[PDB]
Amino acid sequence: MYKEPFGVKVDFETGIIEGAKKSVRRLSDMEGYFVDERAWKELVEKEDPVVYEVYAVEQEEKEGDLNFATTVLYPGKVGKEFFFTKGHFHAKLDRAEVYVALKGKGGMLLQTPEGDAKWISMEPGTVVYVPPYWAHRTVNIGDEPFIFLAIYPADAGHDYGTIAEKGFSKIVIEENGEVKVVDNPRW
Amino acid sequence: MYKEPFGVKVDFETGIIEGAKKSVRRLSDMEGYFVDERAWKELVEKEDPVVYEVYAVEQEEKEGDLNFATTVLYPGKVGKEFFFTKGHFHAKLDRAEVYVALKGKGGMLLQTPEGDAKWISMEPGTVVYVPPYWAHRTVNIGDEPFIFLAIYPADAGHDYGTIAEKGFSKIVIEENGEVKVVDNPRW
Ligand SMILES: O=C(O)[C@@H](O)[C@H](O)[C@H](O)COP(=O)(O)O
Ligand SMILES: O=C(O)[C@@H](O)[C@H](O)[C@H](O)COP(=O)(O)O
Ligand code: NI
Ligand code: NI
Repeated sequence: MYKEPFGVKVDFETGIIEGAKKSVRRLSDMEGYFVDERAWKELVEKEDPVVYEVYAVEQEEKEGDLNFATTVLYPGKVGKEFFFTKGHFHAKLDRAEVYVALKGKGGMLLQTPEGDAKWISMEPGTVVYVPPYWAHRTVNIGDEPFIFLAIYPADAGHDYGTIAEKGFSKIVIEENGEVKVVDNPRW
Repeated sequence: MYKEPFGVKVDFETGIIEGAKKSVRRLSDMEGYFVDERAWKELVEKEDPVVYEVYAVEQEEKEGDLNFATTVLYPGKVGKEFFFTKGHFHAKLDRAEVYVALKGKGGMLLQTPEGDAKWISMEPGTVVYVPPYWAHRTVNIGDEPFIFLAIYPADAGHDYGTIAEKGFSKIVIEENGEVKVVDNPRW
């Protein structure tokens, strides 16, 4: 039986999607992710702020089909490091992804199975192409929420494990009032 | 070898993607698409207007990779029928598509291989899920350009022929100042 086509309203101001399933990631949910463990533990104990929320509209895992989701990435820093999404590779490594930036100032960090990294800046209107085999993470480098829509293959799945253990070969920090992408000492 | 990640600017007011492949379809490229053949002949002679332009960023046709494109669908009528895109099924029938409406007033007409139809209104912010197996055509029901962004599997391909010969089982016309979706009499 064919699936029913539908339309859902996406609010470009809030990132809210009608009919989507919500996910909330708090700072506590990201242990071992930031370089400055002291600032992390401090921020968690003090307020454990929400780092980001995802509104996902997903299908059964089937070749050729597509999922889409917005993310609202809140502004913040853990020590010198800007708030970011956990980041992942796809379970089916060769699945690509397309991001559309809607609001705020941010960017995407990407890296290969081997660690070679790239940084792509994102402002409203920017569409980012995430090629097959690249892990990807988004970072809010500004003062307001960074909101974007992502469209990805239904069967792409997720590999958070690799990233959670080694992180990205680079980190994005504020140094002298400036955003800088630098080597991860933890790597 | 890994492909290079990249970002491109999409302009939400004009639908133009900087550096993208541009395609232009004029009414003369749409012989046998509109119900009112005489009105089609007449409008082509008087003016041969651009019905739509597409700005496409495509990858090689491999499983799991993704293409994206904007379309600028111009306002107009052929007789009583609103300007529309040619419409197609995918070559790999079971490939889905996701559409994001950016500007203007329109909608999508979809139908199964058996001719069952569905109409989904589109205003700015509407995201439409085009399921596996469903042919899809966009229609402009207002007086300004209807602009939207579409993301689709790189291997989906196109099947235009099926629609080129028999059309869609429904049409979208203006009747008594109102938009109406009704049976295609030539189907
Ligand atoms: O599909 C995606 O890759 C995004 O929707 C991310 O899942 C989302 O931004 C949250 O990031 P992560 O999944 O890395 O926690
Ligand atoms: O991926 C899509 O289906 C869209 O980009 C359409 O191709 C585009 O709107 C043009 O319509 P058609 O391809 O039916 O002429
Ligand atoms: Ni992903
Ligand atoms: Ni299509």
